[PDB]
Amino acid sequence: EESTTIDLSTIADSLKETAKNLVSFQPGDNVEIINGELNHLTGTVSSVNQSTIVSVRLHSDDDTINSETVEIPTSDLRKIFNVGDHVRVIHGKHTDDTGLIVEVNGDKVEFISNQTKRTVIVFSNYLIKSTDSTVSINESGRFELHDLVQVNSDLVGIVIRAQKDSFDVLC
Amino acid sequence: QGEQYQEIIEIFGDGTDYQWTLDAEEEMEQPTSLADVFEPSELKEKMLTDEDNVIRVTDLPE
Amino acid sequence: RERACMLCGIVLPGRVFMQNGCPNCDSVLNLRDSDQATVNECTSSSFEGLVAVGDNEHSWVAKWLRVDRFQPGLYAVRVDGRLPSDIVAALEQYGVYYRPRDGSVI
Amino acid sequence: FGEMERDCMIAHGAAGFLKERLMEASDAFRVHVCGICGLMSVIANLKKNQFECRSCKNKTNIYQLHIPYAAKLLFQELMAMNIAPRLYTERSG
Amino acid sequence: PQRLLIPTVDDPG
Amino acid sequence: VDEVLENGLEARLKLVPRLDYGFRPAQRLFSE
Amino acid sequence: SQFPYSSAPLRSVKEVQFGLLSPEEIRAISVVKIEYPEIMDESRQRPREGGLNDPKLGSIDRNFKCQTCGEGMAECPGHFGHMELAKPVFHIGFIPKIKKVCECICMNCGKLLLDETNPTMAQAIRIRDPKKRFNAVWQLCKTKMVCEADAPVSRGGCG
Amino acid sequence: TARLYQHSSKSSAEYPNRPQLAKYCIGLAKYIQSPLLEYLALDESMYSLHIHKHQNLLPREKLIDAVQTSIVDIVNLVGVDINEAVRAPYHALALPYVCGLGP
Amino acid sequence: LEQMQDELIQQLKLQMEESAIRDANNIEQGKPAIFKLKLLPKVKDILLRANLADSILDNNLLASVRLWLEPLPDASLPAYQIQKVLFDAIKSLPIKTSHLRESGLGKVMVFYQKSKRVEPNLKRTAEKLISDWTRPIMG
Amino acid sequence: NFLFLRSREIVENQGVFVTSSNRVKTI
Ligand SMILES: [Zn+2]
Ligand SMILES: [Zn+2]
Ligand SMILES: [Zn+2]
Ligand SMILES: [Zn+2]
Repeated sequence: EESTTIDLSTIADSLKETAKNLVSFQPGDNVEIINGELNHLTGTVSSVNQSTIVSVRLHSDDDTINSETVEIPTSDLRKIFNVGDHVRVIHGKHTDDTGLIVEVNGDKVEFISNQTKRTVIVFSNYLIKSTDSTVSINESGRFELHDLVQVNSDLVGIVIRAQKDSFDVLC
Repeated sequence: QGEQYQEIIEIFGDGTDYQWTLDAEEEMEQPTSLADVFEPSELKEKMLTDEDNVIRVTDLPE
Repeated sequence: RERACMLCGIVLPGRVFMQNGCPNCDSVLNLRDSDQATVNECTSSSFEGLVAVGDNEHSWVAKWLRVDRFQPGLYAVRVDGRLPSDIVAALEQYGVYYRPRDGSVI
Repeated sequence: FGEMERDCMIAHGAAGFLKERLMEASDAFRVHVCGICGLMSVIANLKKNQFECRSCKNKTNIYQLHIPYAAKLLFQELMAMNIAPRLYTERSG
Repeated sequence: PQRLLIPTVDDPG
Repeated sequence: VDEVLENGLEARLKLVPRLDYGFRPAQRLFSE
Repeated sequence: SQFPYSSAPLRSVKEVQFGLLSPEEIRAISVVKIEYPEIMDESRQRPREGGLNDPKLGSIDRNFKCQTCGEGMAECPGHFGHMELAKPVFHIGFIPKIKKVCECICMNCGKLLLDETNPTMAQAIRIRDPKKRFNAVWQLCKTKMVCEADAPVSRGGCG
Repeated sequence: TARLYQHSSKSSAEYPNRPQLAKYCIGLAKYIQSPLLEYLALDESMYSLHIHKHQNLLPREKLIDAVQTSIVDIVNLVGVDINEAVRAPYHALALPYVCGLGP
Repeated sequence: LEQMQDELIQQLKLQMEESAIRDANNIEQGKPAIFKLKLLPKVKDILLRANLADSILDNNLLASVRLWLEPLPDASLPAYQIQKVLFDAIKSLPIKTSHLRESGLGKVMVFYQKSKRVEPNLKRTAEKLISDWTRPIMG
Repeated sequence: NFLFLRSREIVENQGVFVTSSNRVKTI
């Protein structure tokens, strides 16, 4: 059709649907409110009931407000990602990558990875605050841990650490 | 019957008291930039960034 | 093989519509005096909710489905497909307003 | 080794023999327990040498126990019925 | 109409 | 979906061919 | 010395604390959500993910390894999943206890029908044993068949 | 190049119903038919080959630049048939290394 | 007895109106609505009290209930807690045609039924309440 | 002639260090 996705309406709708369905919440998560009378307020998730009602304790300069729990629908909550927090990718090409947040450019979040140890830019909808990686490398590659792998014609080594799409080899 | 129809209209309204609110809700419900459609790390691999157009339009060896 | 007439909501075999027409909608669709074209456009074989009515006059169900002025028989709650614009305009020429039974209009 | 034989070994006072019969000559199993929640929910990768209780979100307060496999099965069946048997390695008072 | 056709007490069960 | 048949049971579609030209071959644009 | 080495210290069990599992705890200790009734993917091995035989729940096969802990069949203890119910249901073992608690409190404002002002209630409070305490409180508040809007001064009762 | 070709996902997609040894034989035959294009098909994997004994003492960018300049020299020595590269994606691997062009 | 309850309910009505005005002004001044949430526990406790239903219907507290349920002009819906508490109170009280005529809650109920940002459970409860209120009119 | 050995105290490479067999004595 001589064009690069000239049509992007249905694609945008698919993006909206995937973004809405992919969000999952946990207790203690810092969230922000988009609509309603409580718009532009920060709070911490206290408890989760079913998948549409989330009790959130709001944070504000007034002490009497900070001791109240409010149940808020999940459709009006956006996750808050602070710089320097361990986060694990939910879904995408960089799935199961963990690291520390470096730059928060609103919708897009940049973080230094733990496995590849390089900066990766992934949308904020694909991040969950997981303080530890605990990544299992089973059912991947062609190499178990501590395998004696032939690197090339005259090079050999032993796999020291294993990753989703890379390996560490000791010659 | 007409009188109870008028009574129903009085009790429940014709909707015009909040039809404009409904129209505003439908307007805000309705809404392209490739930077927001796919990840930058996927845009870069597909050569879809602005820098790739700059490289492709500039009259110099790449 | 059975089809559900879009206008009146009755359900009859497609060959019955072709040979004898719709017994109720014949006054405005002329289905008895028409080709398979009007049978196909005004009756749909895909439907749901088979309804049998015995007494049209006193049945609240018949009033709710707007079929209390029609012949008793097989009726469908929902019919896939709508009447075309030209047939709607022809009905408006006759002074009869068409309310779709597809469920999408309410 | 039925219950009456167990009572006879109790009457003899031979605790070590009873423990060896019921563990080493039978279903001896090793599990890991969180030091906070006391549940058998630790995900241990021994060759990777990484332990983690995801619920309590801790990686350091984790112990290993030697228990019968039937005891592990009993605790898991109790957990399936929403009961929480928590195993702690210290007393409180 | 459609709203007026709601069921009453005297309608058949 | 290039075309929707009026019957509704079938529809003509635009697809990527899978042929070996003389267990299925990988999809690829038809090479004349 | 029949078990592979582990850096976790070896201790014995000194206390067993019983209790109920909270929905938050059930979701937190779970490793996968179960939502697909079909056991097998396509009747061609490799069981469906999100099903009742998900490979993250554990491995019971010689040649396969658990996808959660990475251990073999001999070492993997198994892992739990969860299943969100569309509507809450009674636990069959606690229904009489639920009934007795319902008798003990008020169905509208979640408060006990009697307060410590009654000396018998205070004596029922004093006993340390939870079973006997519940028994005494239940024996008292079962008779009381009306929430008190004011003190028998409002105790918060809805009346 | 055959041992890396047999594991490549491109080969697996090309011949889904064939085993690894068949892909090894296809890689050997392709190497006999055109060594240059077989080296080009490795993409990032051609920097891991045994090029020089002391190639590990160089920085990665230096080795990549040396390999790329060698490929540019050899490809411009050989030449690229533009119509075949437009039609056959296998032969289009040498087009980015043409003098004045790039990826 | 009943007069004291009427006076207390009228005082609650004035407090609710004052809180609604304060929250609307704060929203117009760029501040979240907090006064309604603060007043919500006392209103909930009063509404859950069954014997005060006659006094509530006498003092027409449903007008202020409608005022709280009325969306603000910025097209922002009230907090879900307020809507849930008011819907539960409406279910718990026997609202008649005369009280609806006095309060005019039917307009807001129709708005909630037609709106899409409202939760579907609240939509179904609004449909049920509208059907129950239309029931005595036709028989 | 190289032996790949696993050790507890060398945490630098998870215990894996390479030595020739001529350098070691068996216990
Ligand atoms: Zn008809
Ligand atoms: Zn724990
Ligand atoms: Zn496991
Ligand atoms: Zn009460």
